Amino acid sequence: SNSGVRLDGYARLVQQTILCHQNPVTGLLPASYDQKDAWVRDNVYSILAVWGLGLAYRKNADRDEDKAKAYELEQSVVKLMRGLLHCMIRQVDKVESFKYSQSTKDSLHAKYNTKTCATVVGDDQWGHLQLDATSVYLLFLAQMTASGLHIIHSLDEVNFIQNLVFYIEAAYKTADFGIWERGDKTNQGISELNASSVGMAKAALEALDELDLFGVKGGPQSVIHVLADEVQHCQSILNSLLPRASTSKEVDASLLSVVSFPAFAVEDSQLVELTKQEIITKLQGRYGCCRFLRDGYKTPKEDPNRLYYEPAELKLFENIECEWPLFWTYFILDGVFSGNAEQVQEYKEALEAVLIKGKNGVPLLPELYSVPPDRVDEEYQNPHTVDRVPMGKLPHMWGQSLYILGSLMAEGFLAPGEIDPLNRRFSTVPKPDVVVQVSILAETEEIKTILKDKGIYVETIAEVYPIRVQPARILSHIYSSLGCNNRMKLSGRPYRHMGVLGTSKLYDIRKTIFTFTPQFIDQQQFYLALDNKMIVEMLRTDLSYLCSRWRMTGQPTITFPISHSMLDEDGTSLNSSILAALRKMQDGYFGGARVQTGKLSEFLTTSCCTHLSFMDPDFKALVLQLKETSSLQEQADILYMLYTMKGPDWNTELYNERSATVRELLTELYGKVGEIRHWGLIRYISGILRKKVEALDEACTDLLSHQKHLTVGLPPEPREKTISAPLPYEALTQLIDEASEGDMSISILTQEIMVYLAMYMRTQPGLFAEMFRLRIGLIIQVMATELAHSLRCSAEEATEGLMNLSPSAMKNLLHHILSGKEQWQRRRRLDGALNRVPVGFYQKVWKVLQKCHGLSVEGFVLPSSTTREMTPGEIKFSVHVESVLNRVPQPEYRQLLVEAILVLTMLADIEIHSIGSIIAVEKIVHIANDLFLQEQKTLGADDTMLAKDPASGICTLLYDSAPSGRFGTMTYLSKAAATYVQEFLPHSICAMQ
Amino acid sequence: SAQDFYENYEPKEILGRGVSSVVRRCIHKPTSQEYAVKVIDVTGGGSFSPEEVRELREATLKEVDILRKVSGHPNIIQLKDTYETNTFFFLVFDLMKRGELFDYLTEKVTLSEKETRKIMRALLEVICTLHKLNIVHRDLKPENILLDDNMNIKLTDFGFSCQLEPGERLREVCGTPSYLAPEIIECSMNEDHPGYGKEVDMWSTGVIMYTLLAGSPPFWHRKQMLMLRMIMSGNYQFGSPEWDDYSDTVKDLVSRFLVVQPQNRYTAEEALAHPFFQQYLVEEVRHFSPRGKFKVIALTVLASVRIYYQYRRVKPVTREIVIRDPYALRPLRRLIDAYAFRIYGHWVKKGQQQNRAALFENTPKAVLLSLA
Amino acid sequence: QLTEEQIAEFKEAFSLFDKDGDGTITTKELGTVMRSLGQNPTEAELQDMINEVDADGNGTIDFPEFLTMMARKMKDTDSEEEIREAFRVFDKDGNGY
Ligand SMILES: Nc1ncnc2c1ncn2[C@@H]1O[C@H](COP(=O)(O)OP(=O)(O)OP(=O)(O)O)[C@@H](O)[C@H]1O
Repeated sequence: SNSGVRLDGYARLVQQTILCHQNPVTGLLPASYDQKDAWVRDNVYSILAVWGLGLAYRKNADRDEDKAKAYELEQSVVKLMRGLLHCMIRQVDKVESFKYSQSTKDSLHAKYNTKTCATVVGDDQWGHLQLDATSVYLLFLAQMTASGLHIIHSLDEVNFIQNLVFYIEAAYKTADFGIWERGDKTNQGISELNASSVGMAKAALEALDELDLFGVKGGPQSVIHVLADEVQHCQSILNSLLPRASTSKEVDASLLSVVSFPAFAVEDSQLVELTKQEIITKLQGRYGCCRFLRDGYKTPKEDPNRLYYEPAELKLFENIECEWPLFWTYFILDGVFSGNAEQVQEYKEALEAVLIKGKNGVPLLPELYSVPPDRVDEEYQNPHTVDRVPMGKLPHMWGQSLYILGSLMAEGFLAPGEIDPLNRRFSTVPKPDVVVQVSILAETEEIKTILKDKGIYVETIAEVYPIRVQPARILSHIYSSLGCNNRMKLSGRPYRHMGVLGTSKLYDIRKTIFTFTPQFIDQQQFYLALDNKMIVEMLRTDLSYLCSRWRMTGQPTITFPISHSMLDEDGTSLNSSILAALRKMQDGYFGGARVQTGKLSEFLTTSCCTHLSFMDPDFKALVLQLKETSSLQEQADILYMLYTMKGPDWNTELYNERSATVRELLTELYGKVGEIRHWGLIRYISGILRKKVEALDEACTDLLSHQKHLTVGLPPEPREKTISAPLPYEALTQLIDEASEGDMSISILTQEIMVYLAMYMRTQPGLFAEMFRLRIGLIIQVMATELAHSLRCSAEEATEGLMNLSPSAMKNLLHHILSGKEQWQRRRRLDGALNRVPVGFYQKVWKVLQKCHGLSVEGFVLPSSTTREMTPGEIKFSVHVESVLNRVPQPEYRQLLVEAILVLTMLADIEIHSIGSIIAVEKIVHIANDLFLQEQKTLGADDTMLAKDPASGICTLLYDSAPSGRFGTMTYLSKAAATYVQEFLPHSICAMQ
Repeated sequence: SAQDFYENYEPKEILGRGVSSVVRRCIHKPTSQEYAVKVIDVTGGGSFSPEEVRELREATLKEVDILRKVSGHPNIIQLKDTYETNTFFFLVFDLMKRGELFDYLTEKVTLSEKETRKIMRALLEVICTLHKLNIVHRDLKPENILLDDNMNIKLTDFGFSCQLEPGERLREVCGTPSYLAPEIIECSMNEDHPGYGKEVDMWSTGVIMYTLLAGSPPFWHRKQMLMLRMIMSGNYQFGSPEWDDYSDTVKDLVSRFLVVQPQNRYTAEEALAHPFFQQYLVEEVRHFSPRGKFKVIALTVLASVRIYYQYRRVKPVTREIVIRDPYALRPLRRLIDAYAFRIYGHWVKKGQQQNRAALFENTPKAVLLSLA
Repeated sequence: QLTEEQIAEFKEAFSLFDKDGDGTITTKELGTVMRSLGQNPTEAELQDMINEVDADGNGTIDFPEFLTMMARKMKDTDSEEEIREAFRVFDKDGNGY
């Protein structure tokens, strides 16, 4: 048969190209050339062709030769998988410690040696942090397990795989070296977040959601459990971080590996097409696509025998970057997979020309093409015009294997459903809708009677004996004991909070159905749950979140118990907000989700049920004064001073029958204060207890995903080091405490403001635009200033009122302040304090620096030589300009400098010339102020109108003057700028248009 | 019922917010349309007595009755389907990809002559169509006017509007403080003046025209009483450097639309008859005596000579006036005004306290400002 | 206020300004008219005049634009200057009339 001949030819090609370097005993092929080193990702991608060939051969059964060939191919694939698994197992100690305090020195080495499976390089001579390789290995292991191949052989391997899944689940808030093992464009021993990493990690987590590693013969003890919260967080991260490559790269050719056949970890097909269009526009060439802009790999310069290149790539590698046919193979696979035929033909025709022959006329895929050193200027002057030459590893196993797989799929010998048994091709299918179920219970009989009197039918905590209700802390503690082994020294999953998407699904433990309340209604953890408005708003937000994704199969269920702390003052009826929320839920609509009210037994018939198989079997004078003192605030102050002096954990000996420590008395005081609902000492109590807001790291990474900078506390020069990369929970808490210092409550206020900002980022991601850095301390000072202005009180009274403000009032006040809604002097102070600048301010500043020698801000200088080193779209230039403009500590002066820069930009646009000198914007604003004073004196204003700033030398009327108008500040600024330009011109004007 | 609305309309991302209502997009599953659903709470989270609830229900029923009364007009908004539940109200409208007139106005500062002409024509058509059915809105504001992909404006917020009979006059006062006729202040003084009339929409249209053309409301001040007295006295003035380069026809049309006396205010039909809104395609009855031909030839020669002098009358760059006064150059003034608006473009929302005229300070900040 | 006779005269002038009826005076037709009259304006001058007369950069002048331009007030000195220039152009021959 012709098909048999074609299959035999493909098998011969595979044997002569990839299988020739099988490296028996271990089964890990060398990464081509004279390297003698094995890469996990390279081997995994190379074995894809062998796996596809074996799958194709398996179909033509009923013959001894075909069966033997298929068995040999599957055995080779299994041997490679077992070798890789053993290599990972050899670093169990590293895998276990990475889990706590995620660092670059705690991860397993990405470079694995040849036979004898040892380490080839040290822990500091290479970048041993690549979550993409682990994610792709786990994903393909799951795919082959679902196909039918047997790889896992013992329960210890299952535990190790679970530990690896736990280790990779934290990919959405950590920085790695990426696919290229070089971090950003400049190595400099730095790493940054990559979209490919988190995408492949999410895809691997999705693939291993409930996979059975032992196949059809496996039992309940050999199933991998993966949380859904991490997957949704990674999805949201990718959605909010995929208009470009990363924080530093504007585009990367590796983005295809996220939006194509490998791992299919993307939705919103419009975004996929958009990203593919930009990739084609910015990277496509005559011999493939470039990896990314401004890369110096395999270049005729930059001293190839060097690393950590200095920041001098202004024009050296621009327009002469190498191109890789691997991205063309990616495009071929993407076209041949979903629905495309003509694109496949055109890309195959393009790729056939760039192919170079080998021994016995064998096709070979070169690693990359490089521009000859002689024809360097021609390429820069005429892009994509010169002819490159082959270089790198000529037998590129990755590219050749991918091309072979694509050709086999195009020829029709293989189907898209064979390599993807998990049906990941339909990941872009829109989700029609989802219905969420909410169950309401009464803690006591009185609550149930009250609800019945108000037309609400519910069931108490009792009479539901088959079902049990416990807080999410118990669920977290239970999940912490999964994947625990003593022989291999595995500590299991580290303790972490459980989101709404986790507690919603039902759990079956010991043949009993267990339901858990949402984690956000725990008043013990924090005082946020005390406020009813926060309760209803956060419930609506959680409901919206649940209705949005719900990537898990089955219908959900939310349990909302009614506590005794939400009752009215008389304690006889429910509050208005809770009653309104319950009535809205009864009508089948609340927030942005459709709800139906019913019984837990009714919801039990169809719901998301998960089975946990692993759960199967003078001091005395001070104490007397504290006991006898009134004025509970003074009581809290006394408790604090004894806590700081001699009460860390020592017993106060207040009682005689029972010895109660300071912590017990503190908890009793907190409970007593919670009943009276008085927010005067709650902040002090929380600060003393060192209570931290849950999921603070989640809020931090959500804020940082949009290229934002966070600065805590009041700004002095030395302290308040900026935050640019995600940090663990312990490091974040330590930094917050260090910034807060001895004020204690400052940390609590900072945490509250940070969580409010993170919450408002998701709901309204247009309010926080145009702002590059967020300063919590500056925000606190601004809020205190507005409170003092509104109440016409002192700073101490304003701070006391701010402390006494309810959390809902705090959120409303922060919303109002951020909105900039409620004279001109106060408005300018608010604008300067929050450093609000136009969107195109960066481009205008960059153009001005291009057209001018520099800018003077009365101190230091900003040279124009930085425009070639930087780009307008790069964050480093933006933070440099902000730091240059942040020297002046007056927000009004900052706004004046900003508008002076804007008018100078307008003048430079109008006037075509080169300034060729340093312009002082401080001198410009001084000249404008002098002109305004002269005009006021001429008009007739007296001495009281021509006021003088105590420490800035600027008239108050100038601040109060409106920006636009016949006598606006912009006219004076334009006059002063033109006067300065004339003063720095050769006795003439050079402005025409 | 609510089940039918849920099965037929799918809630989506929020598209707008109100005082007590939220507007979101919806999809009609049988049709796969892209309509919009407006949801307004009844109890408002239990923040008021049931009397407010029944008052709100009466307001919504009046609004839906009025919207059904004027249904079928393509230029007027259309209410396809309405739903009512115990604690939730669902109304279906036509979703529009473009924002309100306020956003476009603050983005473009000042619109072109054709744009303002077509907007004025559409709004005048709205008012005459409404008056033919004896309906007054009394809330003609740019915030209540939106735009679509075809740059066609459609009036919304019919809740304030109520149907009226001949011979009755309204007494309630509502709306933005800078949109009141002298009838309102006369009636609200103690009891003297009878009530509302029909020229409130006339002055509202005049205010819309002035705000859109000049870029700022005709009347604005930092004090409530000061600007109230100013608008009551009708002492509005045209800006010198802004209205100088404008035609006289729009000026006198606006002046007629801002007449303090309700009797002398131009009606809608007279406004349509104005030479601003008339257009001609072709005519063949333009025949007269040779004197008419001679007059036409003389006028043509005069127009040709006038157009022969335009290019020689243009001013050069003239950096001297630029340094002495940057407002002399109209393009430069427009550029600096646009830059100033873009600098503070996030502070133009609903509210009389902050508006477009706040950013402009034509008055000199001198000792004379103290006198009042 | 305008008049019906003035409107008819303006319409006739607009129709006669362009050789072909398309609603626009057109730069080419204006240049041909100028050359026929006996004037040779520069291309840059014509472009500047078109830009100044027009309210935007669309590069086309319409009948309402011409009507608005003709509605401008020249005061007193500009009027006598214009009529003197028109008489001088018309009085090409050395006759004084
Ligand atoms: N089809 C629509 N497309 C876009 N926005 C719409 C649409 N229909 C209504 N809106 C929005 O809903 C609101 C309609 O006004 P609404 O009466 O709800 O608000 P308000 O606060 O009471 O005051 P106002 O009517 O003066 O804006 C506006 O914010 C408007 O932008």
